[PDB]
Amino acid sequence: EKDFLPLYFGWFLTKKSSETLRKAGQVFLEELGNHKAFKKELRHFIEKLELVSYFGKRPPGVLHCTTKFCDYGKAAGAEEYAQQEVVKRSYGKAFKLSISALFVTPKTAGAQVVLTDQELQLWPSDLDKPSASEGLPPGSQAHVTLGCAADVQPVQTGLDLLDILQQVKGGSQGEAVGELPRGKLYSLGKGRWMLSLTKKMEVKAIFTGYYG
Ligand SMILES: Nc1ncnc2c1ncn2[C@@H]1O[C@H](CO)[C@@H](O)[C@H]1OP(=O)(O)O
Ligand SMILES: [Cl-]
Repeated sequence: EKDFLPLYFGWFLTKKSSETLRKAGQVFLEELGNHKAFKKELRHFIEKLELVSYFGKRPPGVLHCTTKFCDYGKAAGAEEYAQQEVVKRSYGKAFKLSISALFVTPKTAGAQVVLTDQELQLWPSDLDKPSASEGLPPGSQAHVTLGCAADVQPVQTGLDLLDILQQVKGGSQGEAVGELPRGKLYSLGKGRWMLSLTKKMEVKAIFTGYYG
């Protein structure tokens, strides 16, 4: 009989790295909601809005950077991803993930992950809406979800990041609207915001499979 697959594969941050990022994420949301530029534009996003409340679904376990959602084999391309030599070799192995930005949209809040070439070997080739189908390099939408609005799915986060990076690719980033302690704040319109970190945040994570 066939072995079924994980619910998903990905890099699971260590306890310390997950907590560090979770805290940084929450501080960004607090700082962003307090920011004059954010308060000004509040009409294109949805007394002040507490974004920690707004993103009212948060990952309950450790934070992670998903590679391939498999749904135990039920997802397209799951078996082909899982049988890869590099996935088997990397299973249980520790990696460093670099985070270059934090972002918010009306649907999601996340961290942008900039994968190394080694790590891109674990990035699936068969994603719906791959980076390449928008002229972005593969794995450009790698992320760690920090929170979701109530009616949103965690998947949305990668789509939101791709849309943000499409825009930044058009150079439509705009002058920074603010200088937060850990970087420059950009208003991308339509309720989309990016904090571009002065120093990339490195987190430690283990590549493996989650079954729930
Ligand atoms: N097509 C899909 N359907 C469900 N979850 C997906 C998915 N693609 C990626 N994921 C990720 O798999 C995990 C379980 O649902 C979530 O963390 C989720 O989003 P995330 O990577 O943005 O957090
Ligand atoms: Cl891709």
